[PDB]
Amino acid sequence: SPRRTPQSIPYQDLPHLVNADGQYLFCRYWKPTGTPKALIFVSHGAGEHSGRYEELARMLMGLDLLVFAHDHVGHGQSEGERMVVSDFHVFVRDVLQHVDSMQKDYPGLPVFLLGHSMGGAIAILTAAERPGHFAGMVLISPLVLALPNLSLGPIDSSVLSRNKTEVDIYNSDPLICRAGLKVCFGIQLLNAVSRVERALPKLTVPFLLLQGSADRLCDSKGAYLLMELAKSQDKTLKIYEGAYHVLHKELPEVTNSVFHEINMWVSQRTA
Repeated sequence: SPRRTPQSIPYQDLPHLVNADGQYLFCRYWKPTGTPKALIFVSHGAGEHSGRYEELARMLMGLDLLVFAHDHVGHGQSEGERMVVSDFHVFVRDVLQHVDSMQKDYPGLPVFLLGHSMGGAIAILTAAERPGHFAGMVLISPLVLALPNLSLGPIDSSVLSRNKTEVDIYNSDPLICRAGLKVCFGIQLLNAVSRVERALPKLTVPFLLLQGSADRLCDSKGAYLLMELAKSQDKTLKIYEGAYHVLHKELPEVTNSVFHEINMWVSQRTA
């Protein structure tokens, strides 16, 4: 029988890649009409998927950038047991495989990484594995500071965003895993934090860091440590006072600023 997404859709009727462990990863592309100026990979957070980046990717596409993503293992429309990973590195290995495939088809173009929460940690660890390979890194509230089938317990969805509509969209998306954090996975996310800490003295990639003051998931303290401990010569921090975790899904005031800020930073670093 043909390989299906956890939502019974055959992978042959969809854009995909097969990872080093023989697992199918669902892919997304936002290719412009013109000739692309640069490539940008979108790395999503824990529980979410690439589809949540539609508006942000459609903006970046407008700047003549080729936007590409994939749902991480055990997430969205990709294979694997929900929110489980053999080792946190699997995520980094799969991002590099996708980046290398795209670079082959578009040689000489600069590559950027855009990551949120877990996807932020993945982005950091990707750049550290390949010093001087990426043009820049954009980080929206990254994961930087802190019997196996046991769960931690569902989080209160109101802590995600102050925008009541966006919380409602989140709570009704079937591709979003709203179940609590798995203990096994929790151990992996602590490895990610420990590995991000050890990589900081060698992190040289230019970065833009967007963080909310009232984030109850990724404490702002971590963003201040990241700005201090990273070796990057080109590092910018933007704090959104009173804003929660999902900054690209926050109040219109925060969201429009976020979009413009990513627009200006990426545009300045392209030609």
